[PDB]
Amino acid sequence: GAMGSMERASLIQKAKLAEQAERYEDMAAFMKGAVEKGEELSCEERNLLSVAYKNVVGGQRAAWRVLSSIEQKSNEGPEVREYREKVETELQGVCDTVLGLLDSHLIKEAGDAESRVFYLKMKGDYYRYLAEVATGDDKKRIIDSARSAYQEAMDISKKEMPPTNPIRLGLALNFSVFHYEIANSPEEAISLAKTTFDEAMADLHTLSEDSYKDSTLIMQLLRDNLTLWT
Amino acid sequence: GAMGSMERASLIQKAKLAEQAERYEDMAAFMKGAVEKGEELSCEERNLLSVAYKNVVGGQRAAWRVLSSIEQKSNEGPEVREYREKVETELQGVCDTVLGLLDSHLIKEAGDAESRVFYLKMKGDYYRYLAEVATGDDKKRIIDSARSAYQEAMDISKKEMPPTNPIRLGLALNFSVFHYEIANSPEEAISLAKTTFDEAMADLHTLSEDSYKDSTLIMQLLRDNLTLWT
Amino acid sequence: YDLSLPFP
Amino acid sequence: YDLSLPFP
Ligand SMILES: [Cl-]
Ligand SMILES: [Cl-]
Ligand SMILES: [Mg+2]
Ligand SMILES: [Mg+2]
Ligand SMILES: [Mg+2]
Ligand SMILES: [Mg+2]
Ligand SMILES: [Mg+2]
Ligand SMILES: [Mg+2]
Repeated sequence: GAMGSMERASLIQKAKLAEQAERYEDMAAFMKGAVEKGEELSCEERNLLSVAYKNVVGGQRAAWRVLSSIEQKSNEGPEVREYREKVETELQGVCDTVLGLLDSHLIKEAGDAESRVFYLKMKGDYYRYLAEVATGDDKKRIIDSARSAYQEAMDISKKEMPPTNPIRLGLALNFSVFHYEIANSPEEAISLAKTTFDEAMADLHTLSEDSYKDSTLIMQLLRDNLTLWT
Repeated sequence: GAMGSMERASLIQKAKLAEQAERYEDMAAFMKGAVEKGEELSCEERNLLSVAYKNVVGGQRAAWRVLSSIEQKSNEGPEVREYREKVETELQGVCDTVLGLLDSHLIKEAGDAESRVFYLKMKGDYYRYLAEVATGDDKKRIIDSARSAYQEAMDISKKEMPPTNPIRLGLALNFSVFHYEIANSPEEAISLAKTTFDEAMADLHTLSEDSYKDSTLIMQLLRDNLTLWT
Repeated sequence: YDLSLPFP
Repeated sequence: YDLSLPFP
């Protein structure tokens, strides 16, 4: 691609500058270029990749919701549908790009739990964003792809990580949200968030001050959803 | 361009949807397409054009300042300079696009004071944004282009508009900022803001409730700068 | 939306 | 910056 001529280290440096500048489309392009160098990503680099695309797709999701809401009010010219479709297609393209990077070849080469769970959670997340805008037949298959990715990530995280591990906690939070918002399974969402919270609570005594802060932050997010849902 | 096949009315409708969705790059592209239909813009349409590009260039200016600050700290690899240059070039391109639209042919066909002052103020604004990132020789010519556009707008607004007219007030505010921030003329900035404020104050008695609200809002902005500067 | 993890 | 008119 267009980043083929830039050094990997220069791409990472520019991704960090783009983050500071809140230039998230640039940041995503830089991190895509870094992934396409073919080497594995460090922990910091994985988080830069995720920050970049989370912000890009987050803007698209917010825009899609505004337009879909106007479109649905409009049905109580073709322009609202056309423009919603344009944004939807762009959103789908970003999700497909992220899923492509994970499939070529980040997940395949990810052997450690911290990297493999991170990437499989991302795969679940971006199928979930596809599911948010999907409708018929495709929606069922997209939902199952999200579920499968989250489930593999869950299986690894329960075998290989402590219950306070922030990657494990964030995965459980998002899988629970998948159950509630996508899969029409609020009871599974609640059960997963509660069991996750309770098992982390019992492990907090093992944690340093800084690890305690990181784990309790995500535990509070789990609690926030449980409060909303119960 | 790419909007050549879309109806003018559809472009305007989509610009409004893009505004609601905070998709300002789309909004700017739609309004550019509308301008390129060749017809004059209504008051509402002029404001859509300006909202769109103000938000696009505003993001670029904020990013450029972050990167320029990091670059200057860095000088107390080439990557910071390269990326700052990339953003700067993109910023310059947006400003050139806006100036191109004003020159082809919005200003030429603008005969009423409300439209001509609006466009000439915009021309001053976007030369001013070019001046913010300009350095040598070019900076002098860009500054003079900004000054000339603002000065013509000022001459028309003092002859044709009341001193409380919000277009006139906003032009005076921005020309005063030009004097302070660009032209190294803080005393002219202060004199212009004070005289503008005082002459509007004396005309407020003529205004309806809604016109009073609009004019006093911009008068407060003038006061805010005077307080900062004195 | 807005229920998921707000960072990576 | 941030001294100019915050709308068109
Ligand atoms: Cl469209
Ligand atoms: Cl660059
Ligand atoms: Mg190399
Ligand atoms: Mg579609
Ligand atoms: Mg029940
Ligand atoms: Mg037509
Ligand atoms: Mg340059
Ligand atoms: Mg003095």
